[PDB]
Amino acid sequence: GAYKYLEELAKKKQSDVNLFLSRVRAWEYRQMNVIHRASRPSRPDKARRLGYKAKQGYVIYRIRVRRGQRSARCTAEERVGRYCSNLRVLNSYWVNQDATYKFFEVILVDPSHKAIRRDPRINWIVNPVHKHRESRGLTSIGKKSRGIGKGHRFLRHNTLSLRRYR
Amino acid sequence: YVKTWFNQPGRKLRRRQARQTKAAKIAPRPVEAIRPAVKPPTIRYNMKVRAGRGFTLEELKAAGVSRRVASTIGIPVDHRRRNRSEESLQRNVERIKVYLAHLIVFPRKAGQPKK
Amino acid sequence: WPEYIRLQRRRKILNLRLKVPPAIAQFQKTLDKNTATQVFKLLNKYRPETAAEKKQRLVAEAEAVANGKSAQDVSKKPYNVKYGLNHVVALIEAKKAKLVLIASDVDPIELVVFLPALCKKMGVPYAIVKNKARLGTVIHQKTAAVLAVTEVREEDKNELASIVSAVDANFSAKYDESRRKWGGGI
Amino acid sequence: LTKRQLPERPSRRKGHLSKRTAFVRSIVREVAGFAPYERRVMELIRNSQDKRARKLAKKRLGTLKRAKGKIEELTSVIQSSRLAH
Amino acid sequence: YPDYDDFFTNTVRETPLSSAPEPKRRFAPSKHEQKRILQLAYAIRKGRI
Amino acid sequence: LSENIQKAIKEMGFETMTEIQKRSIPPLLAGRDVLGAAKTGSGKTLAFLIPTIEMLYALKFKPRNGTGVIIISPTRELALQIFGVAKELLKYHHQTFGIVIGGANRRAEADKLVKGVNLLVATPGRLLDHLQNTKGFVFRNLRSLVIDEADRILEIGFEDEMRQIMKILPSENRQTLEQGYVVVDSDKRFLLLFSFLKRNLKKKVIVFMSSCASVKYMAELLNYIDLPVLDLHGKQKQQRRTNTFFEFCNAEKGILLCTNVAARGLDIPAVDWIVQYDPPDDPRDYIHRVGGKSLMFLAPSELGFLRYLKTAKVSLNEFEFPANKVANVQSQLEKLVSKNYYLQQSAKDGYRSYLQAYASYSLKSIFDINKLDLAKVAKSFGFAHPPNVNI
Amino acid sequence: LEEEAVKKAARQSNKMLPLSAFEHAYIQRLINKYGTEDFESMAKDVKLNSKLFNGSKLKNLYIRMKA
RNA sequence: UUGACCUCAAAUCAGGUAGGACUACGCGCUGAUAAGCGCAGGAAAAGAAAAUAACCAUGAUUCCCUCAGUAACGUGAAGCGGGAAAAGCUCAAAUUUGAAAUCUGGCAACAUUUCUUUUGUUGUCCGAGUUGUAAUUUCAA
RNA sequence: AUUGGAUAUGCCAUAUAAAGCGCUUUCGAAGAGUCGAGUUGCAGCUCUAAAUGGGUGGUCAUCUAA
Repeated sequence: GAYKYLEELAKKKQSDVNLFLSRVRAWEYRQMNVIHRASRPSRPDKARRLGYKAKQGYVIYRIRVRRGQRSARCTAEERVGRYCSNLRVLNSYWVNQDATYKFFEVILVDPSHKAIRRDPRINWIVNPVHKHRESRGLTSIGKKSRGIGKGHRFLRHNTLSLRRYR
Repeated sequence: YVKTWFNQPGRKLRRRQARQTKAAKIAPRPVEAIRPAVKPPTIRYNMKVRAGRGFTLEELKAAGVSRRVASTIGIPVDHRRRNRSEESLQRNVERIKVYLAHLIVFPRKAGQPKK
Repeated sequence: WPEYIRLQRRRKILNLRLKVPPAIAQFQKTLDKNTATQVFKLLNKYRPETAAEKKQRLVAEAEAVANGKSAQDVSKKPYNVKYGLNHVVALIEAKKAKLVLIASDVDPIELVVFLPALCKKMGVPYAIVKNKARLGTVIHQKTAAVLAVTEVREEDKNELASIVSAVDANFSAKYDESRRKWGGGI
Repeated sequence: LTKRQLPERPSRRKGHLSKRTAFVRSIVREVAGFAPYERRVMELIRNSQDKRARKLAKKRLGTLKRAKGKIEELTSVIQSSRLAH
Repeated sequence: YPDYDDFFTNTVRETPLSSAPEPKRRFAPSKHEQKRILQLAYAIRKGRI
Repeated sequence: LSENIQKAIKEMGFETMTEIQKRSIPPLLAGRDVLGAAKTGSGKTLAFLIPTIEMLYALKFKPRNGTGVIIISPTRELALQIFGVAKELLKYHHQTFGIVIGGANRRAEADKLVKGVNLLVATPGRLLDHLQNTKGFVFRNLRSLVIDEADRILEIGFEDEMRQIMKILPSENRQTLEQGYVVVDSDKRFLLLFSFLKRNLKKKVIVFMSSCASVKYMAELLNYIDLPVLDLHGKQKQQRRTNTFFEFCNAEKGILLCTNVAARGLDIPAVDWIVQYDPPDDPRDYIHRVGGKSLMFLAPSELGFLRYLKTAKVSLNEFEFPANKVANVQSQLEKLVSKNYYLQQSAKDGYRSYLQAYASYSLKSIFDINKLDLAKVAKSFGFAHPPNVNI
Repeated sequence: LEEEAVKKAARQSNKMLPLSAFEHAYIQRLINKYGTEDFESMAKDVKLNSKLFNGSKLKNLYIRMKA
């Protein structure tokens, strides 16, 4: 399909084509609001890979963040999640940057929509345990931030364990 | 900041109850599935044998149980462990082949459309 | 002026005042008026069946089966234009397509920016036509991105060999240096 | 003990390029062009400032393994552009 | 601002690219329709269509 | 011999052992190593595998006991002739028996060897990738590594492979064992044949191909384009193959389609026309097979064989025919190869092997795979864009 | 528990499949054109193998044809 | 003049949705663990290896005992072993191309209920969707 | 009275279908401003990859992240 070509093209981020669209879209993204809704994902492959199916209930937002100390991508998950109080966050990826702003998008899912609720691949997020996932550090970059992985890299002693018989 | 063990007689019984409530549903079939015999990996314990996680994909093929009909009849599978030597493989076929010899699966009614 | 219009004329002009790379430069030089009226005349026979009247022929197919008759034994292999971006990339890589049509207004331009390069490599004659919606009208859609003829019947093969020769001779034979130099900066 | 030869895991074949992926990269290598340091290197690999060329890739990429892979990457471009142009 | 280096796509590749063989479901009646017909045909016997 | 192998041999159509087989089957069944030196078509295929299949059967080996034997073959045309009899003999047996040749899927041929194939018919190149590169392919449970065509394997160019590869595998406690020309283009290769097969419809015609699959595809298209003919290979079934050669030789007029590998040793009758639609690979055997008329379509970029036969003191004449008389029916051959699912799968698996014969061409300077035209060699077969073949 | 697990699998043991009206006639049309043995060439039949069935699948129905 | 499409708006439009309280226990944020801020459930976090090991190898996660006050540098682990419980998997990336096979919604019938309060099926008309909704597959392949 | 998973049995089903495993002369796609290096308090800033590659451990072993 087209997503094979669109993954390898999205990696050559500094080349002439990927740089020309960077200057152009950073212009349009900057005159828009700080948080403004998309209608299509700018990167329709990265969004497709990170979970976004193109059906009703999947909402793409995009938000600039000031550079220069919580990780910027994490706050783009939180600030959009405080602007949409109903939508459930799935992911948030990088689409553009400049000398003063990083641009991201976010994949958001309506838990009340009776199209998410009838679909058994995304029905895990209707459950109430997933309320404000981006708050609890429970998502793609909130897991990497807090060192939740598998590896030697990444009160349990501070209490004395006084058994009955000792 | 302590860890007091006054519930220790109670977790024993709660585990005992919830191990009997597990058996209520599974009344004719065991409360836990058969685990293989795998040798511990250190120089210290490599002469011991103990239960592991599950039967490999070629311990199970060699015994006649496919990977799909495996977890129905209560046989754990380990898609990670591999049989490096025959002895690791011949010991665990005789875990399955005794288990299949001692197990009786109740049959079921099918859904063939008629007429 | 409203809050958004003064953007709507400025992103029109910043595509002009900047340096367009040669990959994107060819996406404004476009197939003309004339030769873009016969391509869609050939395609207007090979439209996909409208989803309402595919069902209409399916209830007329499923009523005779409920009595004993059939038509599957005598059903000849269908025809239509082939659309969708992911289905047409695989129709070019397999050298099955014979005329690829690229819209000139896909909003993220990376979606089709590899197609005039892929059509040049796989030897599939190509042309960039206007108005993605114009393709969308062909296949009963809102916005199409690309189309492709892979097989017309024996009726229009002689027409197709002529209309492609208009596509190379006007798009590919011309436009040969504007695709090889930067654009914009007007 | 009586050791077996095991077959290979089907996951150890990650890192092997197919013929379809290598055709994807070759197309997108040119249609995306060259970055605003990789234009600089192609000039220095053309007029043979080789020790100067390898000095920049190490400073920009970080590691010789990458700084050697580009050489091998970009030198294939010029030796194929002399037959195109 | 150089010209366009079409060092690779200059020529034409003559072969197809994907080598997996043509499946059999492109040479027979569309078996998705044949399932779809039987849903409509069944619906006539129940008298809903 | 065992009754299960004898009844299969009875079904195979072989009862009387060859004279060379009379001096070999007695010693080979007893385990005596024999330095085989026999002529082409002298029963070297059936006799050598007869005691080898029983030797593993006497061991009563299951599929997991490893590769208990090996039969080295020097050519892809010979390997399909070797594994074909192997697939016909051990049908009443239990273990696995397959082939490993050059120019195949090196991961769908290794995946066959991870389970454990008893009689793995091998090429001199792919077997060197088994013992060294592939992991999980155990050959250390073997009994005999049979070898064939010592004079041909040494001339293949891999004369250092047979000694290097044998240094790793198990050896101890195991025994070892006037011409007619038609200068045609790459495009109108079978176009002259399709015209000749229609013009000479009432004469004794024998058409030779360089691959078993080459006969297994053009014979189906001939019968689909209303031009029936008999094949001397069939579906690798020796029952009909024995009847086909009996019927074709008894027939005074007809078209005989056969591979040159199986044609060696068969009773070649007086054919009015003898055709080789593909180039020959054996330089000495094909010249000796001539001694009606015989003419083979010579390729445009393959005049080396004409320069080789002339250097071999053999006459050659180019009997011509006007190009306007050549039928331009290569448009319906692009529609038939597009519609039929089985004719295409033969025309894709026919051109796949018929290109590897140009890869394993013994005449390296004359027939070069990298010096021919890839485009026109498909429009003769019927495919517009030549199919995706792994080299 | 042995008895309940054998008599239940004694009446629920027969898995013969009678063909449909079409499935009977589809094989019926095929078998009257080439006979009852040469199933392997029916994957090369152009018209009556309109479903492009296997060489094996036709024998699967042929067992279901008789029994 | 007219018509699509993109973008942006407006509506006491149709139907929904978010705040706030408890905070013993959970997870984050900064922080002299305390305080402050944020966010859930009956548990939560964790989770089916980009893990250990150097063996005749182990095999998601959690928890207890031990390793052990040990290695390492007053602070202070982890592998192994012994227990409790054990359940696995789902997408992206290959063309359904002999047929968008997918789904929300409006209306109407048929049911159905912890329930006249609930939850669905079928018919039908837009609409979403080819910038990709289903079938297939997740490397154990 | 509401409710559980079952057992037998009645009616429906639509199966022109779907699934397990042999057998392969065929193919086998794998997540980036991420990894990584430099550098300030796992974050910030500068720079920016590859396909038997990449990661962590002793030429080997073991894993398959974004």
